[PDB]
Amino acid sequence: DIQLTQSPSSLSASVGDRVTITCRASQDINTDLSWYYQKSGEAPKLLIYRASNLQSGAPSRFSGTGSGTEFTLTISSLQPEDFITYYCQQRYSFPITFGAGTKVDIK
Amino acid sequence: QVQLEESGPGIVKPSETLSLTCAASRGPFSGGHFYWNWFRQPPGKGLEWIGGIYSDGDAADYNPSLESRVAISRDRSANRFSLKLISVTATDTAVYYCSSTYSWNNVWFDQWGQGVLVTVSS
Amino acid sequence: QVQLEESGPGIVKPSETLSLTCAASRGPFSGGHFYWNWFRQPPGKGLEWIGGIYSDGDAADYNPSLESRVAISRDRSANRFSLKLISVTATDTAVYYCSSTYSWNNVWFDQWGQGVLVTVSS
Amino acid sequence: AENLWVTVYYGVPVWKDAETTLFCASDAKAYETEKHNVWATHACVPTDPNPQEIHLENVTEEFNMWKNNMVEQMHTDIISLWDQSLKPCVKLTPLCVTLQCTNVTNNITDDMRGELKNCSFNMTTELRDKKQKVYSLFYRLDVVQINSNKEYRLINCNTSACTQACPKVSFEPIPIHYCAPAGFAILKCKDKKFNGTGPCPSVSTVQCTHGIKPVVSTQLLLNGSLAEEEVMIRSENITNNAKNILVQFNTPVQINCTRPNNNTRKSIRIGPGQAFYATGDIIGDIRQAHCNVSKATWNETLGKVVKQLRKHFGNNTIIRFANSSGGDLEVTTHSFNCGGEFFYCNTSGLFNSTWISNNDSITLPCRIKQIINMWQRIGQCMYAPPIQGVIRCVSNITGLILTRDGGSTNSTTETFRPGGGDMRDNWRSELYKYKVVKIEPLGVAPTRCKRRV
Amino acid sequence: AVGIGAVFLGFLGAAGSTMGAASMTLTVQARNLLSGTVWGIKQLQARVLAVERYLRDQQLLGIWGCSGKLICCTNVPWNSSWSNRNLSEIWDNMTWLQWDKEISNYTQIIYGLLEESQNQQEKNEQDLLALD
Amino acid sequence: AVGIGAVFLGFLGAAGSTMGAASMTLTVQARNLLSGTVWGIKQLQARVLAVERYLRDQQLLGIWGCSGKLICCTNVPWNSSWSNRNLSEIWDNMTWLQWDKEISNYTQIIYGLLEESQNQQEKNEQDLLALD
Amino acid sequence: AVGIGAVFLGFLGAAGSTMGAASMTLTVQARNLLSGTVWGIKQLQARVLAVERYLRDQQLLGIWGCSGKLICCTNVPWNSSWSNRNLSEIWDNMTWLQWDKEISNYTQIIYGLLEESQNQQEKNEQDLLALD
Ligand SMILES: *[C@@H]1O[C@H](CO)[C@@H](O[C@@H]2O[C@H](CO)[C@@H](O[C@@H]3O[C@H](CO[C@H]4O[C@H](CO)[C@@H](O)[C@H](O)[C@@H]4O)[C@@H](O)[C@H](O[C@H]4O[C@H](CO)[C@@H](O)[C@H](O)[C@@H]4O[C@H]4O[C@H](CO)[C@@H](O)[C@H](O)[C@@H]4O)[C@@H]3O)[C@H](O)[C@H]2NC(C)=O)[C@H](O)[C@H]1NC(C)=O
Ligand SMILES: *[C@@H]1O[C@H](CO)[C@@H](O[C@@H]2O[C@H](CO)[C@@H](O[C@@H]3O[C@H](CO[C@H]4O[C@H](CO)[C@@H](O)[C@H](O)[C@@H]4O)[C@@H](O)[C@H](O[C@H]4O[C@H](CO)[C@@H](O)[C@H](O)[C@@H]4O)[C@@H]3O)[C@H](O)[C@H]2NC(C)=O)[C@H](O)[C@H]1NC(C)=O
Ligand SMILES: *[C@@H]1O[C@H](CO)[C@@H](O[C@@H]2O[C@H](CO)[C@@H](O[C@@H]3O[C@H](CO)[C@@H](O)[C@H](O[C@H]4O[C@H](CO)[C@@H](O)[C@H](O)[C@@H]4O)[C@@H]3O)[C@H](O)[C@H]2NC(C)=O)[C@H](O)[C@H]1NC(C)=O
Ligand SMILES: *[C@@H]1O[C@H](CO)[C@@H](O[C@@H]2O[C@H](CO)[C@@H](O[C@@H]3O[C@H](CO[C@H]4O[C@H](CO)[C@@H](O)[C@H](O)[C@@H]4O)[C@@H](O)[C@H](O)[C@@H]3O)[C@H](O)[C@H]2NC(C)=O)[C@H](O)[C@H]1NC(C)=O
Ligand SMILES: *[C@@H]1O[C@H](CO)[C@@H](O[C@@H]2O[C@H](CO)[C@@H](O[C@@H]3O[C@H](CO[C@H]4O[C@H](CO)[C@@H](O)[C@H](O)[C@@H]4O)[C@@H](O)[C@H](O)[C@@H]3O)[C@H](O)[C@H]2NC(C)=O)[C@H](O)[C@H]1NC(C)=O
Ligand SMILES: *[C@@H]1O[C@H](CO)[C@@H](O[C@@H]2O[C@H](CO)[C@@H](O[C@@H]3O[C@H](CO[C@H]4O[C@H](CO)[C@@H](O)[C@H](O)[C@@H]4O)[C@@H](O)[C@H](O)[C@@H]3O)[C@H](O)[C@H]2NC(C)=O)[C@H](O)[C@H]1NC(C)=O
Ligand SMILES: *[C@@H]1O[C@H](CO)[C@@H](O[C@@H]2O[C@H](CO)[C@@H](O[C@@H]3O[C@H](CO)[C@@H](O)[C@H](O)[C@@H]3O)[C@H](O)[C@H]2NC(C)=O)[C@H](O)[C@H]1NC(C)=O
Ligand SMILES: *[C@@H]1O[C@H](CO)[C@@H](O[C@@H]2O[C@H](CO)[C@@H](O[C@@H]3O[C@H](CO)[C@@H](O)[C@H](O)[C@@H]3O)[C@H](O)[C@H]2NC(C)=O)[C@H](O)[C@H]1NC(C)=O
Ligand SMILES: *[C@@H]1O[C@H](CO)[C@@H](O[C@@H]2O[C@H](CO)[C@@H](O[C@@H]3O[C@H](CO)[C@@H](O)[C@H](O)[C@@H]3O)[C@H](O)[C@H]2NC(C)=O)[C@H](O)[C@H]1NC(C)=O
Ligand SMILES: *[C@@H]1O[C@H](CO)[C@@H](O[C@@H]2O[C@H](CO)[C@@H](O[C@@H]3O[C@H](CO)[C@@H](O)[C@H](O)[C@@H]3O)[C@H](O)[C@H]2NC(C)=O)[C@H](O)[C@H]1NC(C)=O
Ligand SMILES: *[C@@H]1O[C@H](CO)[C@@H](O[C@@H]2O[C@H](CO)[C@@H](O[C@@H]3O[C@H](CO)[C@@H](O)[C@H](O)[C@@H]3O)[C@H](O)[C@H]2NC(C)=O)[C@H](O)[C@H]1NC(C)=O
Ligand SMILES: *[C@@H]1O[C@H](CO)[C@@H](O[C@@H]2O[C@H](CO)[C@@H](O[C@@H]3O[C@H](CO)[C@@H](O)[C@H](O)[C@@H]3O)[C@H](O)[C@H]2NC(C)=O)[C@H](O)[C@H]1NC(C)=O
Ligand SMILES: *[C@@H]1O[C@H](CO)[C@@H](O[C@@H]2O[C@H](CO)[C@@H](O)[C@H](O)[C@H]2NC(C)=O)[C@H](O)[C@H]1NC(C)=O
Ligand SMILES: *[C@@H]1O[C@H](CO)[C@@H](O)[C@H](O)[C@H]1NC(C)=O
Ligand SMILES: *[C@@H]1O[C@H](CO)[C@@H](O)[C@H](O)[C@H]1NC(C)=O
Ligand SMILES: *[C@@H]1O[C@H](CO)[C@@H](O)[C@H](O)[C@H]1NC(C)=O
Repeated sequence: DIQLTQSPSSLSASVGDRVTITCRASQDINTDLSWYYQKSGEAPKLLIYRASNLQSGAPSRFSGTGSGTEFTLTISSLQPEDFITYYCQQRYSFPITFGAGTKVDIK
Repeated sequence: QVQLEESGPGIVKPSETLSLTCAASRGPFSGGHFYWNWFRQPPGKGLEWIGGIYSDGDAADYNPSLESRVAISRDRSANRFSLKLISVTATDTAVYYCSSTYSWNNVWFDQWGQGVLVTVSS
Repeated sequence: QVQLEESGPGIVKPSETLSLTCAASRGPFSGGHFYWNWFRQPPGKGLEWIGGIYSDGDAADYNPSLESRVAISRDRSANRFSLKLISVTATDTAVYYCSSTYSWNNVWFDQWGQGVLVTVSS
Repeated sequence: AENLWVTVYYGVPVWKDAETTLFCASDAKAYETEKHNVWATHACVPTDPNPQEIHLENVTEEFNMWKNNMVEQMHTDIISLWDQSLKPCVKLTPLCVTLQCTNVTNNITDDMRGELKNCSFNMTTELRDKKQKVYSLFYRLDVVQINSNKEYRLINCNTSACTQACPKVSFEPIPIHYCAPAGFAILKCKDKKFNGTGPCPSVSTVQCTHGIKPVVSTQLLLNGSLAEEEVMIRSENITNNAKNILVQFNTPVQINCTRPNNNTRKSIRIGPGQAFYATGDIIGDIRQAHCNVSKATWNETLGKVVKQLRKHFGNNTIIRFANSSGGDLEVTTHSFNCGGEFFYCNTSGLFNSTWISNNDSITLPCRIKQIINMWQRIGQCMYAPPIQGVIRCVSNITGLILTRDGGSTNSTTETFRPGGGDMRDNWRSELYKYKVVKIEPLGVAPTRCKRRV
Repeated sequence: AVGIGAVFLGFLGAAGSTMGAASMTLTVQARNLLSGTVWGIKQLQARVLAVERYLRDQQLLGIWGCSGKLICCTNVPWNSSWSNRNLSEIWDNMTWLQWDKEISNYTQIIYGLLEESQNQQEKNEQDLLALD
Repeated sequence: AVGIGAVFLGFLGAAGSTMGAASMTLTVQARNLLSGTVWGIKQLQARVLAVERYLRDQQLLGIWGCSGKLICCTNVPWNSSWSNRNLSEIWDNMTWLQWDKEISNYTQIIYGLLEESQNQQEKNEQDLLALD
Repeated sequence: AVGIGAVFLGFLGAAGSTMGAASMTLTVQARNLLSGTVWGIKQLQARVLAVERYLRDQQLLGIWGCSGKLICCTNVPWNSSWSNRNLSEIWDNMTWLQWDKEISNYTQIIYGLLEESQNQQEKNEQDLLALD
């Protein structure tokens, strides 16, 4: 199984601070990875698709980069609505796995 | 524009059979393949993948850890798809979601819904 | 967009053979007839016409006064055309030009270039 | 706000009933050799390996099997293609010569007395001035006596000259698809209880229809489709007895049709490059060609048909089955093709029963005719060449063509007999669910927008 | 390869949807309108007939000053005599087939009105531009 | 009669030139696209096939909102994934054939993107105009 | 039913009228241009020939930047060499046939000039828009 590791596991930052979340895959998956955003009480929603094509309707402050076994989600300016949990999901061959999850909290 | 609703028993006794059903919708799209997938989100941890089924085929894919305990079927006349989990344990208490992912040209949409709570207790 | 360059000996002895060569260019135009013409501009007087040759044919036209002394040939592989003048006299000292005139629909362009100086002396 | 203008919409999803010319399409597997066949497959466009079928949600469409142009169109197409296939083959006009015929006492069974006749005659060879005396075997239904000596002539000699079919050409039916051209659509009714006409709420659109095998048969529907729900009955006017009744089976009935005679093919040189294939001496015993069906399966199918018919003719009605009343051999017998040989089977043993309001196999005899006048046409006959060895075929009976006898008042009983004679009824069993429509992309609508002045 | 497919807006399968909802799939059907010696001639005749039908439709669109546009507003007023109704129940409740059935009677007069309005607009625009 | 001829921009003879230089001769080839019982039927079939090809190309151009224009800008962004390169080396060094060879892989996705963008633009323009 | 009829602008019956007066009936003739195994093939060939003629005319109109418009002004100046005359006697005294007879000599040069002007205008517009 392809194991996805997210760093940091939990992060605390203020509004407007630039934050970075990194996901590592146990094996090469090329560019077939995406990131989803979720808050407790609501179903997860896609944030960045293919790690290089911004999902329609999502804020432009979220950027996806990287390929292979290293992917990066960067938020230039944090927002009150951005204090959510971010997951990395590999869109590679089965089985399908999701990242550990990074929690963003207000400091 | 596909909205998926979950139904099933709120509380299932341990080692019993847990049956959930969800309504499949196609939206404005007229032809293609829809991958109706069942998931679970146990409290205190991240989401997990249970299985999935194609719209144009009865072939079913299941998580390797739940191959012998998870089955998924569908009925096109009612446009529903059901998930049956046997030998339910305390770890099966989760928020079960029925999701569908569109596959339009180089977009890869995804819709999940709201899910249903399932608790395993005696 | 055709630019024509002239080459040949700067000084030619009297009664010798004067050979000049020019590079033919077609420009953006793909099909048609190009009239590669040789002229001369002796110092202190106006321009004079020597001869001309078609692009699609080997037929050559020459000035009546220089019919027996002027010949013009061409080679398509190198896209060059040469002018040979025999029995060169002191009056042949001139600025020789190789010119091409386009014939697009009711426009009649014309390009000349820069020419080359030829002096006849002993 | 209230003021609104007219706006034009193109490529609109609307249609109307219309008739056009569809085109044939065949599977790519037929391209792998097998280029010689009656139903030209090299001339048909290759089919889509994954045909698209688009379901029309919230759409109800009115279908009418009987007033369908596809059935007539494809019947005409089949007739024309058959004529075109038979055109390059040998013209069998010299066979119209006096024949000296005798009986065949070669270990014939009691039921095959006089069916086969040994006929000798003169015929032109490759050289016109020379002639050859040759003998062959002909079935009794192919020669007529002309009046000591016994002289017979081919039955067609006073009608037309037959065209012997090319032996390399295969009579085996192949799946065929009909696709509408650009600007037209084909609608399929997915309703499993559809009775052939009326509204249909479950509809889909398909570029090309499913594979259709143009099987030629009478009183039976061989190798046809099967209804998903149960046995179904379709009729233009069920009350009117003058209209045929099409019955579709839920499950097929296996039928084994065999000609056990070990036939021999003999080549005769009529002229320059003209070869005539005749039936030579039969090796071994001679037995009547016959077809077998399962008695229990046929009985259960007839019971289901009786129940579904009582659903239309009242519960307390006696349902009787009788054989064909009479007429020409084409309609009075189940006529079809098996491995290149034409069979005419006497079905009196399959429609002989009565039903009140409350490992054995059925064997029926069959006759062989080498001269065929199909499509009910006169003046165009084909001479079917004989085929060496025994002939055996296994087929599926999936439908029936029935006719109701006119009952006086309410005689609390009804009799149904096998009928047909029109291949259009046979075709209608497969194209019932399909309709052709024409698109009208233009459309005017009211919209508040107003074009700039 | 995670279970994705095509999910493409195909044939008239969206006809059963509402007016505005079905307006999404006009172009796919417009493109489909050009999908592509006794039988080849017949199929060629069918192809040529489809070609003439599409070209006549394009000519009709161009005559009304709407060439190259799936949706084109016009200056012809919408007379209430044909079908009054109201905007809300048209684009959200009625399908395209029902609308075509309802308005099938007065199509020719609409075509003529659009023709005359477009011709008048073209002449007025030519005169106005020549004025400048 | 002083040696003049035709010197007309003819057939694809300019294909070997650069991108921008070859853009001069697009219309002549566009016009050439319509140059004009067992053999006449075949030549008629060839003519009809050419007609359908050109008409399908025109329909594709119209669907993207570029009908009647040899050159038509569009609102679809140029993703660098297909071929990054840069503007200077494209229109002055590479020929049309090389560009077609390079970009032959992703043509269909470009067509779909142009289709979707044109449809969205048409609907937005209709809504905006109805607002006024 | 008070004696009314059709009174429709039909075929070329208005050709004998003046230039401007006959400009009314251009669209009806434009629509008429598409009115609709040894004889069917010949009639199909006639239909296909008419189709190619109309499509070539439409292509010529589009090449000059006048697609979808019966009347389209252009940037080519009207040289007096062809036929000086004056505006008043042209659109009020001379018929279309006489004008075609008079100007039949220089049609090709007009077509080429319109082609070149439209191409130059398209390139200039593209450069100007890319500038913004
Ligand atoms: C309803 O549908 C069923 C199911 O398809 C159908 O039954 C099938 O009928 C066809 C047509 O008669 C049968 O095909 C023929 O079968 C035999 C034997 O060949 C097959 O079987 C053997 C062993 O099983 C295989 O090794 C072999 O590959 C075949 O599968 C032959 O009679 C036929 O072959 C001759 O005819 C062909 C004509 O197309 C030639 O291509 C072929 O080369 C053969 O001709 C040669 O031999 C002849 C005899 O020696 C000679 O006269 C020729 O000149 C030439 O040399 C043909 O393959 C098929 O097997 C049946 N299927 C089953 C399962 O039984 C029903 O007929 C159909 N019902 C109706 C009413 O249409
Ligand atoms: C349909 O009817 C035709 C005739 O119209 C029949 O064809 C004839 O069939 C008979 C019976 O088989 C044939 O006679 C046999 O032919 C063979 C060849 O014989 C050769 O030798 C004899 C002299 O020995 C010559 O006269 C003859 O021309 C041949 O050169 C042999 O199989 C037979 O000979 C053997 O049997 C006889 C029987 O008494 C003995 O006397 C012989 O010594 C020998 O053992 C016999 O002659 C006849 O030739 C066929 N004629 C033709 C023209 O083909 C068909 O058989 C019939 N079909 C059916 C199904 O009934
Ligand atoms: C299709 O097949 C059916 C039968 O499957 C057939 O009907 C039968 O026709 C025959 C005539 O061909 C009828 O007459 C019979 O003919 C012979 C010779 O006599 C015998 O089989 C029968 O005689 C026996 O039975 C008689 C009555 O029981 C006895 O008196 C007699 O001693 C013999 O035992 C009989 O006379 C025969 O009756 C019918 N069968 C039935 C069941 O009706 C039909 O003709 C065939 N159709 C075609 C077009 O060939
Ligand atoms: C075939 O016809 C069906 C019946 O009309 C169509 O179903 C409709 O589907 C549309 C979306 O495509 C729905 O619109 C949504 O509806 C609700 C609004 O709430 C109302 O409806 C819900 C459920 O019926 C109910 O619980 C509420 O009390 C309201 O009455 C919201 O989800 C959205 O805002 C949106 O408006 C229609 O409601 C729905 N109609 C029904 C179910 O009757 C179907 O789409 C048609 N098929 C096609 C292919 O067009
Ligand atoms: C086939 O390929 C040939 C090789 O690329 C093309 O030749 C080119 O032709 C263009 C005009 O069509 C020339 O552009 C002009 O070049 C010079 C710029 O100066 C530079 O080149 C000259 C001569 O090579 C040299 O002396 C200088 O030092 C510079 O290096 C100027 O005249 C103009 O400004 C203009 O830019 C190309 O230079 C020329 N390339 C060469 C000769 O390598 C030929 O046109 C192609 N054929 C077709 C039909 O397109
Ligand atoms: C065929 O040619 C005929 C001869 O030219 C055309 O007749 C012309 O018809 C137009 C209208 O279509 C008339 O224009 C009107 O004329 C008068 C102007 O007054 C002058 O003419 C009248 C009568 O001739 C005369 O009494 C006066 O003194 C003037 O000389 C007014 O009614 C209007 O303002 C308008 O301009 C032409 O005058 C008329 N010409 C004649 C009769 O010579 C005929 O229309 C042509 N047919 C077609 C189908 O086009
Ligand atoms: C094929 O052609 C042959 C050869 O011509 C035909 O045989 C001939 O048949 C006739 C009519 O039966 C014979 O005439 C009769 O012959 C005998 C002996 O004379 C007698 O019965 C009568 O007096 C009369 O003349 C004729 O002799 C005979 N020829 C030969 C050479 O045998 C034959 O009839 C034709 N048809 C067939 C089906 O074979
Ligand atoms: C196949 O099914 C269709 C319906 O899907 C049948 O058509 C229906 O036939 C019945 C009579 O059998 C019609 O009812 C009659 O209609 C009129 C008006 O009321 C009148 O004559 C009688 O009072 C009676 O109600 C019914 O209207 C008709 N439906 C349609 C939509 O046409 C058809 O008969 C069936 N065919 C067979 C062979 O069973
Ligand atoms: C389906 O077939 C039935 C049965 O033939 C048709 O009903 C029949 O309709 C005809 C008229 O079309 C009736 O004839 C007339 O009947 C009465 C009483 O005699 C009288 O008005 C006239 O003198 C004339 O004879 C006929 O009686 C009637 N049959 C029955 C049994 O009711 C029915 O019309 C057919 N349906 C369709 C859709 O074609
Ligand atoms: C169709 O059904 C009929 C009737 O059952 C079959 O005829 C029967 O075929 C069997 C098997 O060949 C025959 O048995 C054999 O008969 C002889 C004489 O005893 C001998 O070869 C063997 O010892 C064996 O018993 C049987 O006699 C024959 N007739 C009847 C009345 O049963 C026929 O074969 C079936 N056809 C097919 C294609 O299945
Ligand atoms: C028509 O002919 C077919 C064969 O071409 C017959 O099917 C065959 O029927 C025999 C029995 O008559 C079957 O043999 C038995 O099968 C099973 C095991 O497969 C078992 O009961 C016995 O051990 C024995 O082997 C044979 O399998 C079967 N073949 C097929 C392909 O189905 C059919 O019965 C004939 N139909 C009629 C109406 O006579
Ligand atoms: C059509 O169906 C009828 C009615 O079932 C059949 O008639 C009956 O056929 C059986 C079987 O042949 C006859 O039984 C036999 O009758 C005589 C003595 O009566 C004798 O051959 C046998 O001992 C045997 O019992 C039965 O009599 C006969 N009934 C009548 C009233 O004729 C008929 O055979 C069926 N036809 C076909 C072609 O299946
Ligand atoms: C029909 O008769 C022919 C006569 O030729 C049989 O073919 C022969 O079969 C035997 C036995 O297998 C072989 O030894 C011979 O070589 C065959 N002869 C030829 C010329 O091929 C044929 O088998 C018979 N058919 C049946 C079904 O019994
Ligand atoms: C349309 O008009 C009808 C008839 O007056 C009315 O009942 C309905 O509410 C109207 N729909 C609107 C205002 O959306
Ligand atoms: C295009 O990019 C290449 C690769 O970086 C570079 O070498 C070249 O100079 C660029 N061309 C320009 C800037 O005109
Ligand atoms: C047109 O020019 C001619 C020739 O000079 C002149 O006679 C005539 O009056 C002019 N027409 C006008 C000015 O309307």
